[PDB]
Amino acid sequence: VGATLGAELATGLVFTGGAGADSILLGATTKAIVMGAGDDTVTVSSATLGAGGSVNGGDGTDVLVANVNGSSFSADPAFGGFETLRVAGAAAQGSHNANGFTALQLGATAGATTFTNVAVNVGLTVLAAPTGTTTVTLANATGTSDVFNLTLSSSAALAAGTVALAGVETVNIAATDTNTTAHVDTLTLQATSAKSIVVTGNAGL
Amino acid sequence: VGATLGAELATGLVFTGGAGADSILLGATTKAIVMGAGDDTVTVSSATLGAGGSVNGGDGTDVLVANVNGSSFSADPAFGGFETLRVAGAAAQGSHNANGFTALQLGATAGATTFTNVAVNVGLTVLAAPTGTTTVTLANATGTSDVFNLTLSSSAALAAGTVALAGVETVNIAATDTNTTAHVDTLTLQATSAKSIVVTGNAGL
Ligand SMILES: [Ca+2]
Ligand SMILES: [Ca+2]
Ligand SMILES: [Ca+2]
Ligand SMILES: [Ca+2]
Ligand SMILES: [Ca+2]
Ligand SMILES: [Ca+2]
Ligand SMILES: [Ca+2]
Ligand SMILES: [Ca+2]
Ligand SMILES: [Ca+2]
Ligand SMILES: [Ca+2]
Ligand SMILES: [Ca+2]
Ligand SMILES: [Ca+2]
Ligand SMILES: [Ca+2]
Ligand SMILES: [Ca+2]
Repeated sequence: VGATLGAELATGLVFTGGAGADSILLGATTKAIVMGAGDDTVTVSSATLGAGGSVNGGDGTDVLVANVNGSSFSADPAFGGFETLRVAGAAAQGSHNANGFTALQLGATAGATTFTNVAVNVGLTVLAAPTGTTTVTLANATGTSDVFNLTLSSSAALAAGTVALAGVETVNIAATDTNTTAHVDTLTLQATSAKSIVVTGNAGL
Repeated sequence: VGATLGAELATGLVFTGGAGADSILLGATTKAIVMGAGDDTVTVSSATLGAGGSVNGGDGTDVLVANVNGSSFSADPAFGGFETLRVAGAAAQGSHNANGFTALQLGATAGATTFTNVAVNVGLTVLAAPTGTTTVTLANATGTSDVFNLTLSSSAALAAGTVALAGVETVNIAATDTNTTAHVDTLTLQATSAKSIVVTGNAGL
């Protein structure tokens, strides 16, 4: 099933995952971290690693969590095998390069956070109340049939805050409740060229 | 065989290559440039494109020439299908992200130029005298069996200048003459952990 360690590993410390959702916190690591198969999750406290100093998500859909002031994980060959970029943590903030990720997530944050170079058919899922305006800017917004999939996904009432979607024509919102007891989510949308808004889900908005 | 256009295209202007080595100069392009098959070459005058605003090298081994103050082409999804990164031009200079390229080239430059995040088995070929110290820093220099392949390749005597290869243990230099008439190349190497230097080729060093 996997193992999760809530404490940030030593910069000197090697970690090896297996099948199943393993989950750790890394700092400026000096060692070659492997995550194995299954849907894994590494949270980084610093954007670039050290010495050398790598982390491979391995097979499966793996989440990389940026607890940092900006990221560009696609550029760094130190990170590989990740599919989802989540911006969440007490230091999580600022401009984040979405390039090369197939999904996006957002949690509690230190301040306003921006996703750049977001490819087509890439959706954002918000999982907890962030701080400050969340801007999404697509790889190419210029067309007139631009579709974005926003998801809100929580057990309790979620105050998603402001998300800005400049140049998107159809905005799809899923409001998702993870438990059996009903709630109502809240969102400021700023989508000045949206012609359609479609809401799906099983919670209020 | 291909076509080559030495003038920089209009930012509004669409270009389509075929098979064979086509070759152009781009600025902050607004359009979707395709290069087709064969070994193509785009020179860019500005690091990020515009509007949107893309250039795909297509099939084959294609060169991207950075006539700019720094690059990170791997990060930008606007560029794709390139295999070789060359730093050459009257504005070419500064820090350049080698990530995702399988070969490197260097020509005449505006000033000191640095290749970062250079993967293993990636070699540099210098084609003309650059300006200022050329630093190569590898993706991972930390091991004790590090091999780098430097090539010097010119018709006439080539003053390669200073190249710095911190953390490389075996430095291989090819000194290559492209014509039948003999010459002697010059190089300052700064390789403070090299145990071996091997020189091959058909010109003097
Ligand atoms: Ca695993
Ligand atoms: Ca995995
Ligand atoms: Ca994977
Ligand atoms: Ca990556
Ligand atoms: Ca609920
Ligand atoms: Ca649009
Ligand atoms: Ca819009
Ligand atoms: Ca071509
Ligand atoms: Ca090509
Ligand atoms: Ca590329
Ligand atoms: Ca190609
Ligand atoms: Ca000669
Ligand atoms: Ca070394
Ligand atoms: Ca050395």
